[PDB]
Amino acid sequence: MSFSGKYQLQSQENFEAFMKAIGLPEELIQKGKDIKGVSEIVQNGKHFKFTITAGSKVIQNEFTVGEECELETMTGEKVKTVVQLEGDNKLVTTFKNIKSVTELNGDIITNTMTLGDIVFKRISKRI
Repeated sequence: MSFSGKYQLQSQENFEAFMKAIGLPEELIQKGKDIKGVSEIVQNGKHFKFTITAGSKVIQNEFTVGEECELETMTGEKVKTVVQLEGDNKLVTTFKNIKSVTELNGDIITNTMTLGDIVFKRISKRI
């Protein structure tokens, strides 16, 4: 299943709480909370390049599924982990007490990051 494309953020939930619990500066949280930008996925076989607009920052990350990767987090911190496919439409990984699920259903990509009882959910639509 092709994940490739550009996706417009439509709605999200718990941006503020989630950014607070990972330690993002309050200034950046205020500036970033209502920015609904475009994120992009470039897939090539098992390799993925993610360019993610989140608040006032754009972060680039890549990985090959199944292989270990180094990911840059929102605070800038770097973490070792691995990303796996769960089925044909779901990308799942974990780091820094966070479980992340990225599911693509047609033109809608749902991203759910759970940290404690905070569920940071982002819904985006293919453009």
